[PDB]
Amino acid sequence: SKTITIYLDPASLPTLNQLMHFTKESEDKETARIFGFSRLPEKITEQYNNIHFVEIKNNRPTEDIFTILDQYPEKLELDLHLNIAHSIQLFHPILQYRFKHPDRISIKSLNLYDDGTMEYVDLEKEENKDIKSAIKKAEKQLSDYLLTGKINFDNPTLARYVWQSQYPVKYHFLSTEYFEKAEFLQPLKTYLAGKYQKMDWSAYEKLSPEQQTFYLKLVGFSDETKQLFHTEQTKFIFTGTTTWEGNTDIREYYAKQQLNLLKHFTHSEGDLFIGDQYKIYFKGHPRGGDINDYILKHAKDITNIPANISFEILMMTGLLPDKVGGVASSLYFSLPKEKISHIIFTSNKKIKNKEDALNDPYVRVMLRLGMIDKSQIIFWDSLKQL
Repeated sequence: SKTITIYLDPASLPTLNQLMHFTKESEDKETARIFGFSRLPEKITEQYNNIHFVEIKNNRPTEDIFTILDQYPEKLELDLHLNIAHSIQLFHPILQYRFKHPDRISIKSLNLYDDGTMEYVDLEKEENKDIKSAIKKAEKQLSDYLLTGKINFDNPTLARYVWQSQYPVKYHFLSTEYFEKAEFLQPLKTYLAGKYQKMDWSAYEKLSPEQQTFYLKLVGFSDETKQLFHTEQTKFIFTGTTTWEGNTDIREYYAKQQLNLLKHFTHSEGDLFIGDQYKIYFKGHPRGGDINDYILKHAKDITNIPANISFEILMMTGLLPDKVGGVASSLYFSLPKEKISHIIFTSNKKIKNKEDALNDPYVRVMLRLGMIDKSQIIFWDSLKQL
């Protein structure tokens, strides 16, 4: 028996958690790892004698994974690490490989991690259905999947949660409170009991100094960059965006409005003044380009955070700021209640006003769980020019 640790994610949040798990396990240079990510440092990988990379394509590992495993001719135990929402597809080629060598390969255990809000939005869609029987149904259908390869599930979204019926499993959730307080999911909470933890932004503080550097290197968090967060000053971060349906294609208009929005937080005459307590940071959109240049250019005593550092990374390094606010985005679902200030919704095809904003799926759930109240949702129109 050789154990093979296999990490798979097409998004980014699983990937960060799986990398943390690698970091925890990093003393171990011998065990074999397969990294299937959509988004790793040579000074690190060269330390490991059995390390492989595989492309992800249509939320699965490509058949290259067969070639990689083909290299290990012993009996194998596979430790899998999966994106929860895409778990069934990510699992499939592994299952396909097991069928090819049924005596020699087994699945030792799963770790499953939230893509993001997607899971919650998807579960929110099942509020009317009978959860208790759908779980018994998925269990059956899942057993058929592991025997046959056939993917037929009456409730695909619930199917993602019944893996304990087949394997030792460990879930990592963005919001445990959702399962705990959503009434319709009673039978599921109970069924999952004991097998799930909240995504820890506390694991990075638990690491040794040597492992902390190791993790920072892994995720691309430069030392220079880390510096900007080295100050006992409390910190507020403004969440940028690109454009929206503001009645023009001129990118500098959008930039000028976000500069206006930002001032509503930073300037004392603004409606959302946060106070002189906080050091100001800008976390513009990755796709932002000249919008971001334009805002960085015109805003004063503001520290920029680059595209490579995302909110996810900040949280995994225990570097959440004391407040967050600005343009609305699904990242707000991840923030603790007490870190949120005010959220601004720009007009797009779904959302033309505040009533629509309060109807967005991830928003309903945050309101229902008291992560925010309605005073904190603001429609971009209501704010005046300064």
